[PDB]
Amino acid sequence: RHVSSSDRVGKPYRGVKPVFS
Amino acid sequence: MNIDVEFHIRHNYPWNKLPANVRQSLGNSQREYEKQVVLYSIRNQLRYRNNLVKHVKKDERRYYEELLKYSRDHLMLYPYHLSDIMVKGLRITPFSYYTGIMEDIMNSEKSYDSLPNFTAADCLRLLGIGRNQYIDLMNQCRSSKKFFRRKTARDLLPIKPVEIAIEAWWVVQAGYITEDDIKICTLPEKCAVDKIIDSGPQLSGSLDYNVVHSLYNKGFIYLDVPISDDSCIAVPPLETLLYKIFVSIDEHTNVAELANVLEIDLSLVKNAVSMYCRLGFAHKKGQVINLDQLHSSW
Repeated sequence: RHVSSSDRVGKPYRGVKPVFS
Repeated sequence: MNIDVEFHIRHNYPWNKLPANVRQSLGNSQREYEKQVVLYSIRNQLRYRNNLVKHVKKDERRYYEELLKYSRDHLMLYPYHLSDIMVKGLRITPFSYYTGIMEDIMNSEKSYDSLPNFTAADCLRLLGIGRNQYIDLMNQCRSSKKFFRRKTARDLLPIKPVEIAIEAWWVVQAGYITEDDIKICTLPEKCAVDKIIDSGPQLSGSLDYNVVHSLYNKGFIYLDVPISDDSCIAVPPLETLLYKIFVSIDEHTNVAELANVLEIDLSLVKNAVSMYCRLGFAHKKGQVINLDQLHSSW
């Protein structure tokens, strides 16, 4: 499957900080 | 829009620095300037943090969603110059983006000929959908309106990007990766991600080709196509500005020197020829694979 904007945002792998908070 | 009002938005004039004759074109309303600031930014896919719009619109992520919505609605090209924000931030890849455009024109029975040229080129390159494939899918859509299980575009469109051409010198960037996301990864795929997370962005030649194409298919990476000021680019020949900057060039010259001659701003020209290279319309000269560093899968 491809990533989807509908996907639930979980934890970031290896604590890499988001573009958004 | 007034070319002059736009001039001032582009060069990031706050309201107070604005000529009262341009202030006159806005009914002397600041809030109308702000309205046209968001408008012009959205229309020109401006990066939020480098631009006047960060002062008007307060939520960055909402600025980008509105940006992408507008871009999709007007069938524009994916904002590859914002791929870090779109992919890492909104979790929307080139593929995802064009899927939405395809869904829009299919589910609303518009013609593939309503798609602008580069947009359609990018749909072909990412979805494998040219005019013919689109005619075929559209018919399948209308044909299945007779069968018990109707189909809409989502039913027909691909669910992963077709294989795309990838130059070895394209740069691989880590998307937004969750733990459940990796839970679907292979270990060579994890090897790549952790490489990118540790060493930073990675030349694509430096990685396993099949891991690059599979991460790319999962949407776990996005591709930067570097264009520098010293870059020289060649064009084989076969809004409208992009198709116009495109015909207008070759000149066996620098990109910065291409910007000057073209008298269009340079940052906007670096982005455009990055896009032309990515899509196969332009060919970045001087690229040189060092086979001692090229990962063997290439």
